[PDB]
Amino acid sequence: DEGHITNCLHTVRWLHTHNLKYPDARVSGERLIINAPPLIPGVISSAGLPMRMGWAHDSSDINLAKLFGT
DNA sequence: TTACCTCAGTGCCGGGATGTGGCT
Repeated sequence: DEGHITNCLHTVRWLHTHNLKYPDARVSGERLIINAPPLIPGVISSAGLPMRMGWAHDSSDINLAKLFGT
C-alpha cells in the first residue's frame, strides 16, 4: 500500500532531538536537531547521553510515525 | 466546518611639666 507507506514517510520531516512544544502545544513553527553540548563537570545534562530522536505534529499521526521513528 | 487521537581605700579629670626620638 504505497499510500499508507507514503503517509508514514511524511512523518520523518518532523523527527527532532529537542521538543519546542513540550510545555505548551500552541507553539507553531519548525523542528530542532542539535548534537549534545560539551560536558561541564559540575552540571547534569544531555552531554553524557547517546543520540536519540522523537516525534510531534498532528494528533492523528501517532501510529503512522511508529514505522520510522521507533 | 469537521474528524481524529491518547494509558583608709577605689574611679574620673584638669593642667603644667619632664623627658624622649628624629631631622639638620
